[PDB]
Amino acid sequence: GVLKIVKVYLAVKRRIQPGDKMAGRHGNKGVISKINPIEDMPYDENGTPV
Amino acid sequence: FLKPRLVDIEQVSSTHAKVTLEPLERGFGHTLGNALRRILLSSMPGCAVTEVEIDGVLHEYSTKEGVQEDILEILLNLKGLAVRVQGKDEVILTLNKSGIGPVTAADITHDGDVEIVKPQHVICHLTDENASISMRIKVQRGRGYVPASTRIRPIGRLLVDACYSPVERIAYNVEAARVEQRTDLDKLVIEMETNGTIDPEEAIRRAATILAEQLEAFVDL
Amino acid sequence: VTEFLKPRLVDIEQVSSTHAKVTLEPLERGFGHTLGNALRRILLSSMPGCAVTEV
Repeated sequence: GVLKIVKVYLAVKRRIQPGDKMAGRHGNKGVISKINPIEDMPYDENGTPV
Repeated sequence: FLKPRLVDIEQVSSTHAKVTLEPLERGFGHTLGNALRRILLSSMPGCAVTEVEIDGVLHEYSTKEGVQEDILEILLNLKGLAVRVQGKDEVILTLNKSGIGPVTAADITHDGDVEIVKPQHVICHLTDENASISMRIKVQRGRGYVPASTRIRPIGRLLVDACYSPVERIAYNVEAARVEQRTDLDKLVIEMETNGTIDPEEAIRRAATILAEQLEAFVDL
Repeated sequence: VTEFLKPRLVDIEQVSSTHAKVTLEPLERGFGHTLGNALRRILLSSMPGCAVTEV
């Protein structure tokens, strides 16, 4: 009972935002809380922000 | 209060160079250090690409023939193209590579003003002498990070993410310089790590300029 | 490229002449801290001012 089927493939680009569930491998499940500006991130002596 | 002044811009490399201020009063060392580091990492005029136009590719998830890399990660490479402008605020760069061989950034048909600083930054690997990539790369100014979506049109346009952040790693390290005869003049250094598109001296100049301008919110001139 | 929003002492709701509360208009993110911490270091660190030192 169907003549011709058209299938359309949307391809979104989802990235990190405050609320995406995200975990390490050792069952340390967490959720993103705030996309912290790179300056706010604590930096070590060399200045590489974690 | 002795004022700080630029005394060394030692160009340890083209990618990064430390900038040192000879005098700084007790306490102001870490103050100026943190202020400069924060204002540099946050806001510095960048030049990263904003819009590419492949020749025969419609959407960014297509795969041109001949290129050893799909278009998406070609864009991913492009968003870190270390380029700088001098006279314009937006420019469209044309690329026409042909024949087998990686497409180094030097292949970009640059002008006298827009000059790339990493002519070895590979974009894509052409794997056929009868295949030729052709890109109309649009390069703009700006500051901070601007994604593809939050910037308010034809099919061929591929809205790449924006990364207007010439600096990649800033780290100040106060020291102790025995200036004249007064001790406690903590010499300050800035082990900044740009992407080769901003002069470290001029970087510090503009960062201090914006710090003063925003600090002039509550003070007279 | 260099246009940055600047507040003008938007709220200066001083409670008593020995305790005020200055609240600026929105500033670009990463600048509220870079100004608050800078002024905090300046103020808790060094200003001209007389005080007792010994007796």
